[PDB]
Amino acid sequence: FFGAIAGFLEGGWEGMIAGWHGYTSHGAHGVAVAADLKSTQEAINKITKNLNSLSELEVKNLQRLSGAMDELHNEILELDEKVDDLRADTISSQIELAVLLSNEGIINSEDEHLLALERKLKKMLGPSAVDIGNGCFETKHKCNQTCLDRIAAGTFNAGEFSLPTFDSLNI
Amino acid sequence: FFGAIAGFLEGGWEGMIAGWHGYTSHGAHGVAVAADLKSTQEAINKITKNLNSLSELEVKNLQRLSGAMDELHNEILELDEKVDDLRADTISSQIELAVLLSNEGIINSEDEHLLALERKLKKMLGPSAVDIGNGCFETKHKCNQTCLDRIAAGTFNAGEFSLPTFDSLNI
Amino acid sequence: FFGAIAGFLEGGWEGMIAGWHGYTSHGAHGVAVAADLKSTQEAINKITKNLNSLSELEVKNLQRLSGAMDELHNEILELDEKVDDLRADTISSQIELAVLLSNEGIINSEDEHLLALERKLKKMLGPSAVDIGNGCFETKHKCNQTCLDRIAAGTFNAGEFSLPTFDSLN
Amino acid sequence: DRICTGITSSNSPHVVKTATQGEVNVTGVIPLTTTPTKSHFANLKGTKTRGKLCPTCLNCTDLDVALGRPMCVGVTPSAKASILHEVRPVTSGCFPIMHDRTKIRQLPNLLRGYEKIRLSTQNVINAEKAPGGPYRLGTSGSCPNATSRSGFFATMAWAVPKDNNKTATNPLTVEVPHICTKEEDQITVWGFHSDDKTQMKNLYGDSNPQKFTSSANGVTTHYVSQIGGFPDQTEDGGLPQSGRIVVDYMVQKPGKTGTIVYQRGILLPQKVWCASGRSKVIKGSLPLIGEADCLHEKYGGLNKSKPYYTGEHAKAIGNCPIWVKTPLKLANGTKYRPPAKLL
Amino acid sequence: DRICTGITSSNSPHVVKTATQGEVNVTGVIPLTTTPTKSHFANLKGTKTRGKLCPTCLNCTDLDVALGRPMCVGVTPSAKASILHEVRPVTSGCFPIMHDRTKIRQLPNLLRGYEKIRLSTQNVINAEKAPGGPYRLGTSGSCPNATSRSGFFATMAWAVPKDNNKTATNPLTVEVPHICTKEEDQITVWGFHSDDKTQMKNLYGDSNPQKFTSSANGVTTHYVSQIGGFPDQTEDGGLPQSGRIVVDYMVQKPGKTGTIVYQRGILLPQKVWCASGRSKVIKGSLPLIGEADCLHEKYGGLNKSKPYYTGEHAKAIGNCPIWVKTPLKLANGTKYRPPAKLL
Amino acid sequence: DRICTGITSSNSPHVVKTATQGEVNVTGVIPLTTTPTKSHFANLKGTKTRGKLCPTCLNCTDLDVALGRPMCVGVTPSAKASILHEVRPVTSGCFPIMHDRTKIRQLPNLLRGYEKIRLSTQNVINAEKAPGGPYRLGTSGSCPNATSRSGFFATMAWAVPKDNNKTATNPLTVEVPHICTKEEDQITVWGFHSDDKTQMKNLYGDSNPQKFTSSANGVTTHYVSQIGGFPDQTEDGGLPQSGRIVVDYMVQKPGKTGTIVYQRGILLPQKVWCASGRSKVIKGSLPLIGEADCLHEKYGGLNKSKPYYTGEHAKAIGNCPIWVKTPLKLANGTKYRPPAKLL
Ligand SMILES: *[C@@H]1O[C@H](CO)[C@@H](O[C@@H]2O[C@H](CO)[C@@H](O)[C@H](O)[C@H]2NC(C)=O)[C@H](O)[C@H]1NC(C)=O
Ligand SMILES: *[C@@H]1O[C@H](CO)[C@@H](O[C@@H]2O[C@H](CO)[C@@H](O)[C@H](O)[C@H]2NC(C)=O)[C@H](O)[C@H]1NC(C)=O
Ligand SMILES: *[C@@H]1O[C@H](CO)[C@@H](O[C@@H]2O[C@H](CO)[C@@H](O)[C@H](O)[C@H]2NC(C)=O)[C@H](O)[C@H]1NC(C)=O
Ligand SMILES: *[C@@H]1O[C@H](CO)[C@@H](O[C@@H]2O[C@H](CO)[C@@H](O)[C@H](O)[C@H]2NC(C)=O)[C@H](O)[C@H]1NC(C)=O
Ligand SMILES: *[C@@H]1O[C@H](CO)[C@@H](O[C@@H]2O[C@H](CO)[C@@H](O)[C@H](O)[C@H]2NC(C)=O)[C@H](O)[C@H]1NC(C)=O
Ligand SMILES: *[C@@H]1O[C@H](CO)[C@@H](O[C@@H]2O[C@H](CO)[C@@H](O)[C@H](O)[C@H]2NC(C)=O)[C@H](O)[C@H]1NC(C)=O
Ligand SMILES: *[C@@H]1O[C@H](CO)[C@@H](O[C@@H]2O[C@H](CO)[C@@H](O)[C@H](O)[C@H]2NC(C)=O)[C@H](O)[C@H]1NC(C)=O
Ligand SMILES: *[C@@H]1O[C@H](CO)[C@@H](O[C@@H]2O[C@H](CO)[C@@H](O)[C@H](O)[C@H]2NC(C)=O)[C@H](O)[C@H]1NC(C)=O
Ligand SMILES: *[C@@H]1O[C@H](CO)[C@@H](O[C@@H]2O[C@H](CO)[C@@H](O)[C@H](O)[C@H]2NC(C)=O)[C@H](O)[C@H]1NC(C)=O
Ligand SMILES: *[C@@H]1O[C@H](CO)[C@@H](O)[C@H](O)[C@H]1NC(C)=O
Ligand SMILES: *[C@@H]1O[C@H](CO)[C@@H](O)[C@H](O)[C@H]1NC(C)=O
Ligand SMILES: *[C@@H]1O[C@H](CO)[C@@H](O)[C@H](O)[C@H]1NC(C)=O
Ligand SMILES: *[C@@H]1O[C@H](CO)[C@@H](O)[C@H](O)[C@H]1NC(C)=O
Ligand SMILES: *[C@@H]1O[C@H](CO)[C@@H](O)[C@H](O)[C@H]1NC(C)=O
Ligand SMILES: *[C@@H]1O[C@H](CO)[C@@H](O)[C@H](O)[C@H]1NC(C)=O
Ligand SMILES: *[C@@H]1O[C@H](CO)[C@@H](O)[C@H](O)[C@H]1NC(C)=O
Ligand SMILES: *[C@@H]1O[C@H](CO)[C@@H](O)[C@H](O)[C@H]1NC(C)=O
Ligand SMILES: *[C@@H]1O[C@H](CO)[C@@H](O)[C@H](O)[C@H]1NC(C)=O
Ligand SMILES: *[C@@H]1O[C@H](CO)[C@@H](O)[C@H](O)[C@H]1NC(C)=O
Ligand SMILES: *[C@@H]1O[C@H](CO)[C@@H](O)[C@H](O)[C@H]1NC(C)=O
Ligand SMILES: *[C@@H]1O[C@H](CO)[C@@H](O)[C@H](O)[C@H]1NC(C)=O
Repeated sequence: FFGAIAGFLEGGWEGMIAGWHGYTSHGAHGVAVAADLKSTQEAINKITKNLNSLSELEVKNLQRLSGAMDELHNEILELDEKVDDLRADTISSQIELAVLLSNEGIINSEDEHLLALERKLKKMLGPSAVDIGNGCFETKHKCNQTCLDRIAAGTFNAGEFSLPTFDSLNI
Repeated sequence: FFGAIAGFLEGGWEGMIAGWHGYTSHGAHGVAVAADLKSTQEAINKITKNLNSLSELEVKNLQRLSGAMDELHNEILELDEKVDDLRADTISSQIELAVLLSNEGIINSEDEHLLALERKLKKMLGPSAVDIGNGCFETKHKCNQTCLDRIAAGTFNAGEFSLPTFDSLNI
Repeated sequence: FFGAIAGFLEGGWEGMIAGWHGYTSHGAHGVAVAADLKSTQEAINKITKNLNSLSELEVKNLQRLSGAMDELHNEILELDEKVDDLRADTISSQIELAVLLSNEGIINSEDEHLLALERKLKKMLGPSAVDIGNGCFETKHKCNQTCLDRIAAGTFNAGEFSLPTFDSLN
Repeated sequence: DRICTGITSSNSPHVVKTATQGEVNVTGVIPLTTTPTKSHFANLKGTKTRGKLCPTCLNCTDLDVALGRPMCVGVTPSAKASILHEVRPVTSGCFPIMHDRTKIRQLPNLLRGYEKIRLSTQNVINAEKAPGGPYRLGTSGSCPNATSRSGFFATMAWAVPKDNNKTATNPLTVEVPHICTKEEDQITVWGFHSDDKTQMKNLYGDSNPQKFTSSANGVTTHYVSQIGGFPDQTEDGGLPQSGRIVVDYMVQKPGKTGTIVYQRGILLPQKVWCASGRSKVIKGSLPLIGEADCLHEKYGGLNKSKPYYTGEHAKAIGNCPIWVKTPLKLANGTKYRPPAKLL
Repeated sequence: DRICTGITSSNSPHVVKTATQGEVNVTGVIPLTTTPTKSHFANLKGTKTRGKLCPTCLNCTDLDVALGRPMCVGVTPSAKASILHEVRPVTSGCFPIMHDRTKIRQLPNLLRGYEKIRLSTQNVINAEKAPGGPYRLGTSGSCPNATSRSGFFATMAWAVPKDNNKTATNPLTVEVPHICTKEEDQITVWGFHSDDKTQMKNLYGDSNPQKFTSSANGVTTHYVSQIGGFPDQTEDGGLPQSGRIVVDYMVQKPGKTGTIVYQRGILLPQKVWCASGRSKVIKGSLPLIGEADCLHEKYGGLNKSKPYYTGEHAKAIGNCPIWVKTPLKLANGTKYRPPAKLL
Repeated sequence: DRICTGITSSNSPHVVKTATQGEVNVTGVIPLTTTPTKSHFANLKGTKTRGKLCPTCLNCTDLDVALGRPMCVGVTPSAKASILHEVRPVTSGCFPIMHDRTKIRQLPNLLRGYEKIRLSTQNVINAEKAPGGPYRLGTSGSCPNATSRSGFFATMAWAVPKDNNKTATNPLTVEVPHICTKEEDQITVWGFHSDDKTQMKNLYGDSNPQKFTSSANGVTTHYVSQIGGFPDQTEDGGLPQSGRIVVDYMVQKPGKTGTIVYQRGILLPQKVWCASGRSKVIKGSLPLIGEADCLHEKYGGLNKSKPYYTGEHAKAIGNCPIWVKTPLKLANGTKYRPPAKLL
């Protein structure tokens, strides 16, 4: 919903194959596409943790009453049957809710992955680039597939095009 | 909570009538207000889908035991009464939880709608505008009601004020 | 996860004592640390409201059946025992779920607190500062502990360094 | 000039609960609940709905039908949903019964919990040739037909010794076989007649209390009769009688034989009930008026609008709203904001 | 210079579970649970709490009160919550009872499940004029009053044939009417006396075992007596006796008459119990000490601090914490961050 | 040049539900459910699993074992989980029983619900010296040992009057004491023998029906016998017999004495069952093949892969998947995006 309002591109790139989100370069070379492996691995890890959490739910067994005999205690066994059915129904609903929220969470974070990728791109591109606001940056230089690939790996240096760069704090 | 820390305006505009969120323009004309219909429709649709999801829950009926007769099986009918009551209580709680999370989601999504509107505004206003950080942009030109209205419709052009613009990719 | 992708600093500052999140200044003075009390109070309040919401859940008592006597009605009392156990189990699960989502919300909101602190800092630093994108700004001026302290209180003025500032609407 | 993002301010009287902000005021809501009002009961949409067991049998009550009273024997339609309108079903004719001395009143309520109910076409026991000398099958003007002044319940046979010099007897045993299908339960109706000292002597050749015991599916019941000094006749044919009957039922699961041990005055089973499946049963009232999506014990017939409802929870069947403790609302607007002004 | 946003780093020994990050270490938590400690039981805050049925009746036990023992008849206060302290209520006086031959011990436990319990002021049956010749109402020194050396349970009448040449009898039937209000259940106490052969001859004119059957609300019970060779007296008045009684109870719902069929040695019902409403009942230990918010079967009386609790789940009433499987915590700090350094 | 953040586009046939976007198409999912297939039953991993009560006792059925039939008495191992394979347990030898006249068939199903079951080593009653004259302990060629042509059920003693000039008797009472530990329930087996008129005269000195009543833990049961005209022998030793027995059981909780009131033909209790704990019991079939994580009533034995399962819900024990109404999926990819192109 965020990208829709912010004018982020609503389509996707079939070339982005080694991952789920990443970068595109435009201009005159045509179009290059690169998957960012950090963001993709992060998404996969969140989903994996979510899976562990959903797989961790443990519930009590439903078995027969030990004292209630067939024929002799049919009314009790009917109430017992009702209890089993209602437990199964209710826990089913609750599970459907946990999974629904999990999936809502998964689908919602996409645009946030984009926002983070924009911050990573912003720092790497340096202060000579211009921020458009729709997830796109205007550069003074050319960026063919080899440049985008250097962006995805975080090895990109604007110095290689004789442009100013931000340095990184030694931590 | 985001706006409170980020210094976003905590008040609202009574003039904003065709929608829930949008833009204000300040300076010398005084103050103009325009509702953004895209953001409003997006919010309404999210809420409507949420409504559908809450209305989709189906639970088993509670009726009498067919075999347990009044007078004769009062103890069983008492346990049955306890079962009905506990089912109603628990499912009621679970529904209250689903609704609580839904409402939490909506109220929480307000500031995200604002952040997205800032990205849309950033691209439309062009690179001559200055980003303040509190959701406000400083312009070189005047923007009366007719201009703000042009911002709301995404038809705004900085060229009309002889100012640089970001172009749009042919997609 | 946001900071991990965006290259935000993954470490923390032990000096930040009056709060949970805030600001650091780098350069030549070395390193100054200041806690932001607004963001911290906001987080504390969210958690407190969350606590109230979790403490508001009310459930029915489980007591004995009034009509079912021991010995005479053991099968019924067994089914009754089963009912109590399944209720405790199910409500326990539902509560664990509410608390899980609460904690998920808090941990997830940390980076959002950071993003908000970046907008507050951006406006206070004025248009002469340069946004790096990893939550850091490059300034033309020095910022020792007393400056950072002025940033944390929102009393910071770039005018004091003869630098342009953003004004505030009346 | 300066240009900013913003949110509206309007009257915000609606309140909703959140997890991180507590209760917040909002400009609009979508109510998720209603409180229904008490309406008459109705038919279940998509489910044929049972009221009286045999609706074609007029002036007859459900107990009358369940006992097989003369003039009151007809078709009893299948139904997957049923209304329980009599917590204590009464009779309206035939021979005076001392109802509260057994569980007999509950017989029709037991039947309605099955989907399909039919009265057997053949007798489960040959009463004339049953143990204890040959019997004539007693009859009474209290139970008049449409083509006869006298008769008796179709489900039982008033076994009275045929010969002169009739005497007291030891407890005798009949096996009651299961004559329904393998998919059907059999409900066997039986009982005993008693009277005053003189009439007892006349009819059975003994004026002492007689004893009766039934055994089926692990349940044993034991009864000893009363001679004279009966409580007043009620719920009967209106004709004065000196005696009374006591009536009971045995449930026999498929392939399960039951036994009755009896002395003088036995009302032997004849036509038995064959019943299968389950009907969803709730309390309600009669007549059924119109259609509705949902039947609720405290509100009657109702259609579903909102997904949830507030009010009194009770048993309810069909396409129903889900009960909740509180009138929940889903936010459809923004949180309250004070109007912003220039100077 | 460079200025950045950051988050603190502090000791983070606390762990919480998340959905997308698994377990994470945090600087602080708000515990949501405690494990309670075993304390004595107490009164329920905001709810009058029943212990003994008749607290004004000293040296008397709950069964004694329920049977209407002499000296042990007093006020039985209403209460919406009750503690069950005797799973097998014993007697402490009056005539020797063979308790385990019926369900009688559970009578006081049945009474406490009602809110209001009162003993009727009038007798439900006139024993002197009851069927089977006129009776004298038997008495015993085992059941002494404060103004008499002899007596008997107020709820029953030891009906013994008055006349000379008393003989054996056929089984006789009494109807037991419902004499409580339309809002009340009636609990009718009845039974039978037996003795050795000679005394049986003396008292009743028959030395053979006598038979008894009760019928109420669809439940039939049958008993046959014992002549001599009784088990030793216990839980009684301390006086040696040659005979024993067997005592039982019938529950009659409002407007439901019950019947008893009896021979010689009958203990006919007199004062009956009138009982209405429901009390929340849990297992407990006496004396009640102080007040508490919540009563718990495994922990006793307790007040509520945290919203949840861990430990042993059991039945519990009042303003109680909700049981959870694990000590849940609400994160109240930040996720762990390693300390950042310059070089 | 222009550089932008973006998201992939791939085939997206998988669908998941969301709260704010409805159903959305995605590039990948992790299925959370499976539908199991019907397999044979098995042993519960980590829990010893009971099938037949006494597995060492060959050619014997569970009812045979429960009654203590000769040649079929051996060790009955403890087990915390059990399979119910006979809803109507049959016998395969010894003396002809009229099974459907009591609840006796369910006896072995009751035993398997306990964790530990053992047959007592001492007799609970001395039958030879029991009330009603001295008895010889009857025997029959229908119930052969391996070292004898004749015998009888170990749980009962066929008490038949020893002396000449044997006569009819009044109803006599025996107390059946609790001889198990304070931690054990006692299951007492008893019954009665009947025959045709002449043999009844021969054996007991009375040709009239005999009466029997048991009372334990508040439950009374009453039976009256049948003389001749028995239904055909079935599930017995194969030897023609003129008489039949009826067999029943009493459950006595620890410290609870039970009583039996009997006349002629009594089968007095001898060895009783001592049983403690609980076993988790579900319906299933035999033989148990292999090990499995989970036992499920409709699918048999199964191992757990996915956390949830779809299909038919039924009772299930062990490390089991949780039933859900619908085949849930966890999104493991991105939302569908149409391919973006240049011109
Ligand atoms: C916040 O919500 C409350 C409750 O809806 C609004 O206050 C109510 O207004 C009525 C008007 O007669 C008064 O009884 C009280 O002022 C409130 N009612 C109760 C029961 O407290 C309040 O106006 C809302 N705040 C706004 C709109 O700013
Ligand atoms: C529930 O809905 C039904 C269906 O709309 C209502 O009955 C219909 O409306 C009128 C009677 O008011 C008739 O002309 C229609 O023919 C009825 N339809 C059917 C199928 O019977 C009914 O009144 C509603 N009940 C409520 C609102 O309580
Ligand atoms: C939620 O609120 C919106 C407006 O706040 C409602 O939509 C408006 O009212 C009708 C219904 O569609 C339309 O004619 C208007 O044009 C809508 N205004 C808009 C879209 O800005 C909407 O119906 C509400 N949702 C409900 C009641 O479920
Ligand atoms: C993270 O959490 C764990 C558990 O609270 C902490 O490890 C425990 O504390 C010390 C190790 O520092 C040991 O004495 C305990 O046995 C540990 N317990 C477990 C279960 O591992 C740890 O200190 C916490 N903090 C960090 C930074 O890891
Ligand atoms: C539960 O709380 C009550 C109320 O505080 C405690 O009882 C009170 O405190 C002291 C007991 O030492 C007395 O002076 C008060 O008069 C008591 N008030 C009453 C009884 O109403 C009680 O001890 C607490 N129980 C616990 C903690 O188990
Ligand atoms: C949640 O944690 C914070 C810790 O930061 C608690 O707030 C502390 O308590 C004092 C109150 O005297 C506050 O002024 C400070 O912000 C905190 N103290 C320190 C030393 O940082 C807060 O109370 C906690 N919430 C609870 C326990 O419910
Ligand atoms: C969205 O998901 C649905 C459900 O899988 C897809 O609909 C199927 O499309 C295929 C081919 O287009 C048909 O053969 C099926 O009959 C459709 N319905 C089903 C499977 O229920 C749809 O293609 C997806 N949309 C995409 C991939 O863009
Ligand atoms: C469930 O899992 C067990 C354990 O793997 C399976 O049995 C094992 O695998 C083969 C099958 O006979 C044997 O060689 C192993 O010795 C078995 N191990 C044990 C401990 O029994 C079993 O087949 C599985 N059942 C299913 C999948 O239905
Ligand atoms: C979720 O999906 C991802 C990819 O969409 C799965 O990861 C795969 O496993 C390989 C391991 O060699 C990784 O390198 C790639 O990311 C993926 N490649 C292939 C060919 O699948 C991940 O396993 C999925 N999670 C599950 C199935 O739980
Ligand atoms: C991109 O351009 C540079 C500069 O000419 C060149 O060295 C490199 O090989 C190019 N990459 C591709 C993929 O064409
Ligand atoms: C805004 O100013 C321009 C100046 O030319 C004018 O054309 C336009 O009509 C103005 N709009 C309003 C609402 O005054
Ligand atoms: C920071 O620098 C200013 C400018 O000289 C000075 O007045 C102030 O005392 C300094 N503060 C610290 C903590 O050094
Ligand atoms: C039912 O009774 C009424 C009056 O009692 C009568 O008009 C009607 O014909 C009767 N219907 C019968 C007997 O079927
Ligand atoms: C009337 O009752 C007699 C039994 O006395 C029966 O044979 C006859 O078929 C009945 N007639 C009708 C129409 O029910
Ligand atoms: C006739 O009556 C006598 C005395 O009541 C009885 O003993 C005899 O068996 C009877 N004969 C019959 C019923 O054939
Ligand atoms: C009755 O109570 C008094 C005072 O508690 C006591 O002294 C006396 O022994 C009691 N009588 C009994 C227990 O018989
Ligand atoms: C004592 O007992 C006699 C009868 O045994 C009774 O009439 C009298 O009212 C009793 N006194 C009491 C209970 O104070
Ligand atoms: C007196 O006793 C015997 C029988 O018990 C006998 O002489 C006579 O029938 C009896 N008279 C009566 C009970 O009036
Ligand atoms: C089981 O019974 C059959 C019957 O013929 C017999 O052949 C087999 O040996 C028996 N098994 C034993 C006694 O172990
Ligand atoms: C085998 O024979 C008889 C059967 O009546 C009995 O003693 C027991 O079952 C066995 N004999 C023993 C163990 O001495
Ligand atoms: C022999 O006579 C009768 C007839 O069976 C019998 O009841 C009685 O006990 C015997 N007499 C003696 C003295 O044992």
